[PDB]
Amino acid sequence: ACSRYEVDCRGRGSAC
Amino acid sequence: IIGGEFTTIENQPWFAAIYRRHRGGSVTYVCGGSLISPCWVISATHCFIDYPKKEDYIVYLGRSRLNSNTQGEMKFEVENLILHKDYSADTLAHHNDIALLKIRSKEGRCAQPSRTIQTIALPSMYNDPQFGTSCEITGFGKEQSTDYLYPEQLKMTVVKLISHRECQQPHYYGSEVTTKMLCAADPQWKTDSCQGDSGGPLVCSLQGRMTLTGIVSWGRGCALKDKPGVYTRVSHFLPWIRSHT
Ligand SMILES: *Cc1cc(C*)cc(C*)c1
Repeated sequence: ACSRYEVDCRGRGSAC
Repeated sequence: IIGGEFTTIENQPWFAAIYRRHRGGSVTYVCGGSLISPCWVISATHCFIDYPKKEDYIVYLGRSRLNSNTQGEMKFEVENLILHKDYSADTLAHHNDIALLKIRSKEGRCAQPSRTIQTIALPSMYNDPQFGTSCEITGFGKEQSTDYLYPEQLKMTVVKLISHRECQQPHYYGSEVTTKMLCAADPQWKTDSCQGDSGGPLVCSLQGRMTLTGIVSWGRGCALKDKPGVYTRVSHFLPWIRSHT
């Protein structure tokens, strides 16, 4: 879940 | 979107821009979606699986900019947030990556079509275009894999459907892709969807009509050789969509 204001955190990318 | 061109919402009027409230920290973009009826936006479960509370989310329609208001935009609350009970992510693949948002304005109305807002048709059961067919994808995703900032203006590009046979070459994705997915990419590997584009439309002409054939879902990197974008295959989810809608 992190803490984040991260855009599309499970998109092609991207840590998750 | 890697490559392609800056566009405006009039050219992709079914595009929905989904944001989350903070918390926080005010408001940040989450993912794209598509308007499939006046009250319903379809997107990808992975966009929401970490924070599944409908109260966190805002949906804009008719909006062409990421962090600035566009004339003709309309703002919505999320009355229902519906995630796929069978969502799973392995290493890179997301299966059942499909989500429904019931929208409602504070007033409390659904969407009105206008020059910036139109619904997009769904395909008929199991109807997909032929491989090699040119489709469009659109979104506020990264313009390069390595960027840390997102484009402020909406982008679209054109990619081509790839046969399952071909996408499930090991040389491509192998077993990671299922009959519940479609692959689409640039013949020269220079344009693609990227982070931030998830949940957005893969739109094709299919027997008369502009159709929502896929939802942007996953891929290895963005715009890499033999690594197409993978989309959730809408035509294989009609019953899911009918029951929950
Ligand atoms: C840091 C982070 C954030 C999200 C939304 C998801 C994962 C897996 C990691």
